[PDB]
Amino acid sequence: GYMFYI
Amino acid sequence: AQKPVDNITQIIGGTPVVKLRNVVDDNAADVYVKLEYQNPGGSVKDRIALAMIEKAEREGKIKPGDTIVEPTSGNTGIGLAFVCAAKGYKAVFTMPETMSQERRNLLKAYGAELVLTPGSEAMKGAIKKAKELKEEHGYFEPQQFENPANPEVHELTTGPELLQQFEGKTIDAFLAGVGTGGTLSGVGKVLKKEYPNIEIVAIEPEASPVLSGGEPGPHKLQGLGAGFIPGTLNTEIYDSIIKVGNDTAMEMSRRVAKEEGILAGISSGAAIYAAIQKAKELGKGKTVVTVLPSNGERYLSTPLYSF
Repeated sequence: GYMFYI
Repeated sequence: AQKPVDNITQIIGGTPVVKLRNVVDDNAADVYVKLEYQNPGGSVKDRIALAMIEKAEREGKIKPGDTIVEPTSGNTGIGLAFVCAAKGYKAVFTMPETMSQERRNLLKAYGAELVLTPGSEAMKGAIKKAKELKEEHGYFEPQQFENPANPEVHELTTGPELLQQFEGKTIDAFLAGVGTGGTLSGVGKVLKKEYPNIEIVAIEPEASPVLSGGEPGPHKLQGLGAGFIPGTLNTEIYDSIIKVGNDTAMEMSRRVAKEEGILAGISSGAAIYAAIQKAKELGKGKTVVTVLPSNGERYLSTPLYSF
């Protein structure tokens, strides 16, 4: 469920 | 003003540097910020989108008209969408279905195709789908967290720009937020060669402090905090790490917009907060440099600029 915006 | 160019990608790079005046005082070192949002597609990721596409073309891995795929909900998707439109490639992005309609409009305005993955699966679901599409269809996958063209472009462009911009000065510290780590690694390599006594500092979220040896955790520093150590990050390049909290970064971005007239994203606020901490430690007359990856206008629907 881990989110990042790269 | 630059002479006319044949393709918008030829204006990627050459970004300006501004000295901060009000958010840091005369008792601290001077702090300078490089405005990567001045790239024509709006962020530092223009550089790596161009470099990864151009390297794959130079190696015959792709040719104009080919389709590429990348899992991305951030500025790399915008950068690749932009560069693909400018260079005649087709872009496919995988991303969780939580993406906003405005962001979908932006990527589709450049002609990109979106493949939406389950929201509850977040980035893991998007990464898995991109790999599946690559294997099923033969799409080229830039792989921003492993592709050496990412740190290399910063070694060839961003870093040498800084050397030219700081001729007649020495840089005492260079700090950058780590997403892929390509900026810190490529710029850091160039600056350490020219200025062997420089300190290189990685910035990461306090809430997801993986470079510091901690565990991944939810955080709000858009552009940072991948939750793993990227292959594109040279973990030997930095001398120290500064962890920044979500609220501290937002408060700094707001101050910098109001007091400097520099409207940047939350990762820029984190970078400036860390640079100011370092400037206070180095003291008057020293020179601290950081990078602002993206513009605050891209984040008007986040809490960052919601008053």
